[PDB]
Amino acid sequence: IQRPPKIQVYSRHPPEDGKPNYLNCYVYGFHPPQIEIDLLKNGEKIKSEQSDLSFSKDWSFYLLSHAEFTPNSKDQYSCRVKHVTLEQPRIVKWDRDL
Amino acid sequence: IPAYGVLTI
Amino acid sequence: SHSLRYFYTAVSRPGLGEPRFIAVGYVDDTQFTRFDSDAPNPRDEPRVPWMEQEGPEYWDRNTRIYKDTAQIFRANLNTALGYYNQSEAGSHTFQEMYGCYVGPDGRLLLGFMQFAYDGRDYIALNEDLRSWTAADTAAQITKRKWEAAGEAERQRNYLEGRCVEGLRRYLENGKDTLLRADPPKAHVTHHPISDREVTLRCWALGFYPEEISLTWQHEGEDQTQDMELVETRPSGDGTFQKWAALVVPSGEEQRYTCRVQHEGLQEPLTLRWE
Repeated sequence: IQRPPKIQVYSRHPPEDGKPNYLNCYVYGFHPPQIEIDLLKNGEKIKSEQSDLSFSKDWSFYLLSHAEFTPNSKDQYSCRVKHVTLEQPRIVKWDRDL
Repeated sequence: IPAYGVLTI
Repeated sequence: SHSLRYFYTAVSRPGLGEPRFIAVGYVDDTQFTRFDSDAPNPRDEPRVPWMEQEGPEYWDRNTRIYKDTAQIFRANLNTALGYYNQSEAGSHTFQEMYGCYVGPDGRLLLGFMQFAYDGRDYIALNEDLRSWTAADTAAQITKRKWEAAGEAERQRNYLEGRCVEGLRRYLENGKDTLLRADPPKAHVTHHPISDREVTLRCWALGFYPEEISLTWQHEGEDQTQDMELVETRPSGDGTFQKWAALVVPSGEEQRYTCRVQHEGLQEPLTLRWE
C-alpha cells in the first residue's frame, strides 16, 4: 500500500544573481504520509517552511517545502527526501532548467 | 464550515 | 464552477502518542483554512488573508468540530484494526475527502464525501447522495450502520445546504482574488542534447486556477507519446507552474508549436522557438 514520492525542485521566479527568490521542493504522490523533506544548500540543511499535509483524488499525499533565498551563481541547492519506500535518502538538485 | 465529522466506521 | 473541499488525514503512531489529525480547507485551488492536532494550541486557522474578516465565534466553532472529528478518526483507526486483524504496533492512515461543487446557477452541482484506510478506498457517498459504496467487506459493516443511522440523508442535508452556503460566503469574502483568473505567461526554452537532438521546453508560469492544457503539436497531430509532462506545481504565492518538453531534431524546431490554454486565456496560446 506504499507509493514512492515524486519530486520537483525549483524557484518561484526565474533565477537571477542577487535577486531575492523562493526555493521550492514539491514532493507528491506518496504514501504513507510519514516523510522527511529537507532543503540543502551546498550539501547542508537550511531552515525551511513546510505546507500543511494534504492529498489528491487518488489519496496520495503532497507537500511543499520552501525557503527565501538569493541565487548567486555560486551556491548550489538540492532537496533531500527520506521515506519508507526509499532505501536511502533521495537527493534532487535544483536545476534552473527544470 | 465543515460538516460535523461524526461518522464512526 | 466553484467548489468547497475539505481534506482529513489521521495518522496513528504506536508509542508516539495519540494519532495526529490534520484538516485542510480548500476553496477552488486555494487553501484557506487548516487545523493540526499537534499544534501547541489546536485551532482552526485562516491561511489566506480574506478569511481574516471572520469572527472568533466562527473559528471557535470549527475548532470544536475539528477536535470532535479528531477523536472520531482515532476511533476509526482503532476499529479498523479489529476489522482487518492488525496489531497495535504498526502505523495506519485514515482519510476523508468531501465537499461541494457549485454550478452556474450557484446551486449544488456535485456533492462528494469519501474515506480511505491506508490509502485505499474505504467507503464513499454515491453521487446521488442517498446511498453508499463499500470498497471491501469491512466497509460493508460500516455501510449497514450508516444506512440504519440515516447518515446519507443528513450528509446530503449538509452538502446541499451548509456546504454551498458556506462556499458562496467564502467566494464573497475573497472575491477580489478568487473570481479572477491569472493567465499563464508562457515561453519556450531550448536545450541541445546532441548535434542531432534538442529538447524544447514549453513553460507556463504564474497561472490560476490549477487546470491547464499544455500540448505539443507537429503541424496538426500532437506528440503525446514522446513528450514529458511534469505535474502542475505550486508557485508558492497561490499561483502554479507547469512545463511540457519534447525532444526534436536540430533544424526541425520551427515545425513544432506549443499550444497553451487556460481559463484566463481568451483564446489558446501558440508558441514556438524562433
